[PDB]
Amino acid sequence: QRHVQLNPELRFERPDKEYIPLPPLRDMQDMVKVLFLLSTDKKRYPDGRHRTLDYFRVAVEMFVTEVRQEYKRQYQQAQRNGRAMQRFTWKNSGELAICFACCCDNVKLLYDSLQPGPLKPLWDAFVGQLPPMLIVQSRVPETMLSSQTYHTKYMDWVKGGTVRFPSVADRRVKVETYLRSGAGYKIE
Amino acid sequence: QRHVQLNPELRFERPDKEYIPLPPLRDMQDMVKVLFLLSTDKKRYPDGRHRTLDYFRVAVEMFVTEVRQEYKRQYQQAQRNGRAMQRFTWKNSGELAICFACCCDNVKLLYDSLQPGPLKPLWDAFVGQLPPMLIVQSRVPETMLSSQTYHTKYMDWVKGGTVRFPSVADRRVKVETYLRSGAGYKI
Ligand SMILES: [Cl-]
Repeated sequence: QRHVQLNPELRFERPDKEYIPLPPLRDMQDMVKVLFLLSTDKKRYPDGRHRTLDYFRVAVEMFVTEVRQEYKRQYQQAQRNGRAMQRFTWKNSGELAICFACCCDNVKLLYDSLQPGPLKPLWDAFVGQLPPMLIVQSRVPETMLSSQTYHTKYMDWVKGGTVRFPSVADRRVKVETYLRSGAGYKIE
Repeated sequence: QRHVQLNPELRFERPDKEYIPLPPLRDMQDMVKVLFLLSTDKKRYPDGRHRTLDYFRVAVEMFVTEVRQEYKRQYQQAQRNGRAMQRFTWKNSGELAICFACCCDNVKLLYDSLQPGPLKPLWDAFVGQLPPMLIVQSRVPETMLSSQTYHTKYMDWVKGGTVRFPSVADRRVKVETYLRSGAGYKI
């Protein structure tokens, strides 16, 4: 469904070393939908089959939860003060940023786990599919939070790799904890 | 197995002039695996049957060995210097490049040795299978070493054969020497 099936023992049907087979790849429309299909087609790609995919799905779920909560908070704050919310404010050091970094970390791992082939999208094209998927799942209007803003935040993540922001390992524990227990923690 | 059977005497069961039969091909999914099947199915295509196929297998083995070793070295070098390795560095003049050129030389020879007919893949499709096979066998992440880089290096090889680097003949001897070497005597 929308939510990832919990996996307390972190057990997967296929080994971590195995490549994930690609969805149908014949044409350009197939190519742009690869990430969306990996993410959402639980008939072809059930929860619990591939560790890399489940981790990515969890990161997405956590991000979507946070962006929706933050959007609602900002919208209500604007309303209480008699003003129209003009744009979503994306802070670079909080829970949203952390969740987005999880998405980026795991979309990279997912990309590397996908079966190579002549029609496998290039990395830039593949990671370019991430904002549209987050937009649709979040239901946050693009007039409030644009693909261009996502691009900026992606660039920030690229730069941070090459404050007391969680490391890659910290972020993986965050994802694993959620997958095991359904438990998320935002520092307050 | 994973490794090519050593062949100190360079003896092959079939003559070099003989065409290699294609694997059974029902569909387009079969078609995109043709190179991988030729390369890895040693039940249908045992080592020591076709010189052309064995030479290609050796080229692949040498390349895969080198790319994995070079990746590991670069990854460790990055770690020691407190940085996340961002991209694989592909040197154009060393063992890696030489082995890649061997792969290209021999994938061409292999293609030309495949039994002609309507089922034989087109060249563009066939050579297109080479980078994915090298990626899968190496297990080097594509975020580090992309298909696009392979494409660029392939083009470099095409351009070089339309300096300072082993010739086609030298690269063939390289392959032959590897295939012969490690059986316990030098021949
Ligand atoms: Cl390049």
